[PDB]
Amino acid sequence: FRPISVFREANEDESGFTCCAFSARERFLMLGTCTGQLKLYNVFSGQEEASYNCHNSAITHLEPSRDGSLLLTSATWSQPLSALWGMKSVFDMKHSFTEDHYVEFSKHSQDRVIGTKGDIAHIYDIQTGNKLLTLFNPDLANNYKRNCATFNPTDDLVLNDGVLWDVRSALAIHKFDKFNMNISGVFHPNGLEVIINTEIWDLRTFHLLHTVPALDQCRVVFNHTGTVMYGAMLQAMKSPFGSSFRTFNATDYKPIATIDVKRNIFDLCTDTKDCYLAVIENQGSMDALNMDTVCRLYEV
Ligand SMILES: N=C1C[C@H](c2cccc(Oc3ccc(Cl)cc3)c2)CN1
Repeated sequence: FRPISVFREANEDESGFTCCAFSARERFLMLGTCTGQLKLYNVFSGQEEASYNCHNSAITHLEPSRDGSLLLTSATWSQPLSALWGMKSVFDMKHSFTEDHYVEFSKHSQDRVIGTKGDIAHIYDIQTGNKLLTLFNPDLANNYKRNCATFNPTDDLVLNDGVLWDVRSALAIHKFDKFNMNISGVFHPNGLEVIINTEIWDLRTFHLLHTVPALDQCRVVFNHTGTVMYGAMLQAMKSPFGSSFRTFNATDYKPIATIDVKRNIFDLCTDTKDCYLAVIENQGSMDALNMDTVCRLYEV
């Protein structure tokens, strides 16, 4: 993990990057800010190339589409709280998700959006913007404080609130027991395993495969080949993670490394060639008047 590049936000006393994802264009990183702006930066030069105001509150998440034509955003207290933006020719808003606090694309074919409102998942058609399904069973809920509904790699399962749903039947097939208060779970890209905080479960048998204590309270990201798993722990805007990330072998969940960057972490993401890890790091403490974040680029 060699440092390659570092930059702060242009024309800012105090630097406000909150989250990042690589653009479909090679050398260019998208970043959200605490004033609800989307910015496009040269990740090597640190030159700000473009700026749009998407929301009148801080960006909490973004995800570009694989084909570079679409972008999802989520903000903090703005209405609408999340939105879908078009990026071909002019930048403009296509649809808005009035109360969804988090949104993701479908993974296999990026024709659908899945949004989260508290305990409840919503699915949307991208063309029409219509709500196709609501996935919510109050007898099966876990009430995860940081619930984030997500499609599996083939788009036919959904994890919401520790419940596995079958998208075609709108049927709850399994509720995983609650073993923490905050983390709801992601799908392994291999389509066989789901990862919920420190537990790894099998999708065909529901047997526990692994305990990984160092994942506690971590947000999980995979590299694009699905051979490496990165973990950023949430904190005991304000700083969403503490100051270290762990890397694990994705097939056997053995630790490769614990990197301590000595700064609280806001976000991290991989490029599509698994060449680079981009990390948002706060130089200030939680008690500073203002945020002071930088984006560091590391070679992996
Ligand atoms: N109203 C408009 C829309 C248009 C415009 C202005 C600035 C920037 C831009 O592209 C961006 C911005 C942010 C990201 Cl992350 C990616 C691309 C488009 C010209 N005028």
